Amino acid sequence: QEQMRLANQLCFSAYNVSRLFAQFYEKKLKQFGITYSQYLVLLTLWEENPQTLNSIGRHLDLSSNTLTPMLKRLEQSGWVKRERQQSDKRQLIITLTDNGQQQQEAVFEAISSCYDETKYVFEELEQTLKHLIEK
Amino acid sequence: MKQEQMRLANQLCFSAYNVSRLFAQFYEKKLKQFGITYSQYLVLLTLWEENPQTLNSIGRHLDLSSNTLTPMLKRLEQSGWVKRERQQSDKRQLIITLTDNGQQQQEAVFEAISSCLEYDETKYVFEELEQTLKHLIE
DNA sequence: TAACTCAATCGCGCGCGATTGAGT
DNA sequence: TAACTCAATCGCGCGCGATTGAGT
Repeated sequence: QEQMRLANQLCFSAYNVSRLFAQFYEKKLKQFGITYSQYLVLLTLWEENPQTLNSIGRHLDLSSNTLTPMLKRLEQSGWVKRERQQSDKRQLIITLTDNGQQQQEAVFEAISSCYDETKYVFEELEQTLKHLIEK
Repeated sequence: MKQEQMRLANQLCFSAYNVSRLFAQFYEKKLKQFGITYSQYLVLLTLWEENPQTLNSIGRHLDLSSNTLTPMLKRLEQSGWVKRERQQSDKRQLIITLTDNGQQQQEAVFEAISSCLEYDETKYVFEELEQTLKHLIE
């Protein structure tokens, strides 16, 4: 029973924390016209560009069920280019525009202008949950 | 130097983003058989501690509001877990009450979750970050 | 021909900023 | 008439189990 009461106040605690972060980021990002999930996508591109949809998904643990309609929105909003690979026409290559590439500094400033062992505790629970789900 | 602090905040959005997802995945897997979602399970946890309650009260406990809870208490009512009824005293208010079935099924649910499960130190680190972030938003 | 691997699509339930309109 | 406080509603963007259909 007590091991349940521990598990329950961890779903709940992690459930609050990700919501509050998401709130905090969307507050600052509102002015650029992008969401936090789009921001995450843009963080992966800012590190490695171009990338395939599949590659971005692997970085974020997401798939095309999320990333297909969401890269579209980033394209419509001028941050990225979606185009088919000639080499393999099933694949989809996501490339930053110049405007997408350029605004990184502006975005990072907006966020920045508004805990050493914590990160370890998350990264470990992340791992513990990943084995509990799979197999 | 500011850039290093950003990288830290980015790999915490992301790390808590992954952890919340995985827990939801885990609790949906186990709760599938009872025909409830994890968010409904959360609502049910507060009723199991205190019943009845108003929609507003539940929302205070989970930091949610009617925009989420209104359509979601309707699903739990349709599924037989709760009653939704107007307060005679104050007809703006909406009182949530567990059914017998919703009350009685607690043990069954907990068992289903329990049987698939030092980590107390961890709970303190989350609770604190929660509290840092709450003040950061206001 | 088939097996395989992709993004795209479908259905649903959140979360949440914002607004509405009933009720006190 | 007003101020105030509720659940309900609206619109949108996720997340994700599941399926589809184009391409290799």
